[PDB]
Amino acid sequence: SHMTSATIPGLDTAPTNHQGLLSWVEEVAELTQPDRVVFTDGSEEEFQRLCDQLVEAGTFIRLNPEKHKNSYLALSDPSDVARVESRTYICSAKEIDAGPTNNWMDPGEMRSIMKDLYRGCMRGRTMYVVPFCMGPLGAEDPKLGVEITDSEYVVVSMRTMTRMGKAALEKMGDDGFFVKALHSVGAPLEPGQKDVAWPCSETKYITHFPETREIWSYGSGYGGNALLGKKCYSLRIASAMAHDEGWLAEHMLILKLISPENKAYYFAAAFPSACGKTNLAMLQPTIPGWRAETLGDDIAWMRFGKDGRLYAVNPEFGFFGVAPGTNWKSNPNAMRTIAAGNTVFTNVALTDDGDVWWEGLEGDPQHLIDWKGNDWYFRETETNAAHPNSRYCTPMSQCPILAPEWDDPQGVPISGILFGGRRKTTVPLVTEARDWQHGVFIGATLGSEQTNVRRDPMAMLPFLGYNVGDYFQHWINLGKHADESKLPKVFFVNWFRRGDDGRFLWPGFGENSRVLKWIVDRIEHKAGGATTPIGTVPAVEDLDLDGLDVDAADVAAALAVDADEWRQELPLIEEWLQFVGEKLPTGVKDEFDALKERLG
Ligand SMILES: O=C([O-])C(=O)[O-]
Ligand SMILES: [Mn+2]
Repeated sequence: SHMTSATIPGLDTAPTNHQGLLSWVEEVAELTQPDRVVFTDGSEEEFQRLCDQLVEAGTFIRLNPEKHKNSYLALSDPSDVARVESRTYICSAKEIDAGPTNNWMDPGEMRSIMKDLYRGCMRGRTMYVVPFCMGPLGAEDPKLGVEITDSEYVVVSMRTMTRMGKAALEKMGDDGFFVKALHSVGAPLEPGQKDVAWPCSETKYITHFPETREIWSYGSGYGGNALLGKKCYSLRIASAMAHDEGWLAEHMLILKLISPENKAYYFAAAFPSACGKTNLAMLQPTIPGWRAETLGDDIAWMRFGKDGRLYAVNPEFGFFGVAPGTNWKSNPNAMRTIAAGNTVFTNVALTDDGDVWWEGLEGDPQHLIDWKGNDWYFRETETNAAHPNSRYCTPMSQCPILAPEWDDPQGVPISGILFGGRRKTTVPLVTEARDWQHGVFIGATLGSEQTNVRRDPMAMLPFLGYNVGDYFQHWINLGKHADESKLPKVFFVNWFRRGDDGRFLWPGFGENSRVLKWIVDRIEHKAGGATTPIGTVPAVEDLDLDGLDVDAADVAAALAVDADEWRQELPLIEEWLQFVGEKLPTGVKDEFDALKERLG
């Protein structure tokens, strides 16, 4: 019954222009034994054809097209609802090159395990070969990839999340380099066996081979485990490429801010989860003459331009956002982006009229079908209607505040890099670094609340493709070798400081634009602030609070730098620097010592 690649349907009509790609596909098909092989072109006719099959399989239902055109709901296996960090591996030749923030396994050992798993794993399934490009196609060094997958759901979501299909394939030419990404849901089928809507396995691996730029995923059909352009490529593999090639692959939103003089400023901002990252990416300023547009709300690739400034591009093509908490009152621009349709929703609730709902959304629906397919009742049912990690997957081009520069292969010049977290105490609303190296330290020691303070350096803690210490050195290196005058200024922001009684000292949301105005003014040297031990921090009088009904004392408290509180912060930072291990750069330790000295 086992078939040689050549006789597997689809391989006789495969594109032969790129032999390297073709040989790889043949090798994989020989191993996984799919029923047939399909090379995807990303066209509209293909998209609708795959969606018809997804509806037929029960993987998708078609949502009411009067409310969301060309849109679908998928409900997953309850065992397969999120990225699985404990099953995610960086398989560098040496363990030190994965480092303490990463899960390592010897690559020989990993390949033996996974090749065994892949054997026969696609029986009874179509094997898709999915070409894609990360970033605009017109780039100087376009970062290409091919994902092989046995998941039709994956193909469709990749079409939205990346520039998928024909254009990318042509960009590969006859022998062009591309990232080899391999994926299987790990659920082979017997002839005539009825499938389930969401196949998956109990056994999962999401594995990265940094030297060869390869990604192997098995067992999950969900999000970042399976859509391999998203975290696996754009952050983990890309950070390794960036390390070797002199640029930066970062977990940052890209925001365009326009002042009343009609000048544009671009910011790249890194936050961990639960810090309102998406609300900031789609900010609506609350002060006259200030406007904001987005270029991305997740990943940013930054590369020095010929003028010596840092330029950012969004390598992605779609949004893959957490649905619960998204609503009209707090993020109408996200709602409007979704309202335009062409969206795949996963694990949200279904309204009686074929619309969608999730916790946080307006409407107080009286009855819903929940993410498990069960009846749900308002102010009664004690379980969430939508899964807390449920998602919308929607084209970026539908965003009403999308910046026109979003598809420019040259990217946009970054004036400021922001780092942020949630801190009840200690860390002020906004701080500016003293210089680049201090900036690196501020990013490297980014703390955010946990059940107590978690360190999430540059918000890359679960996404680094190599040793965290070498990563810090890489940041130091790029700044050291640059024109200092053209480097982005670095800021840390804490929207979430609290009074002793638990009040929020800063109202946040749209009012965050007032802090961004200060940042712009600092960049233009039009604003002051206090020199504190931790950097430049504005006083209340440095901020535009006009029109804002807020207690000035609360804002003052939000901005306070208390030496005693910061002395308490020191040993937390120290233990983190120790955890970073033998590769911790002296330049980062230097900044710790300078801080400790300034505090006295
Ligand atoms: O889902 C995501 O984008 C994450 O966890 O950062
Ligand atoms: Mn993210």
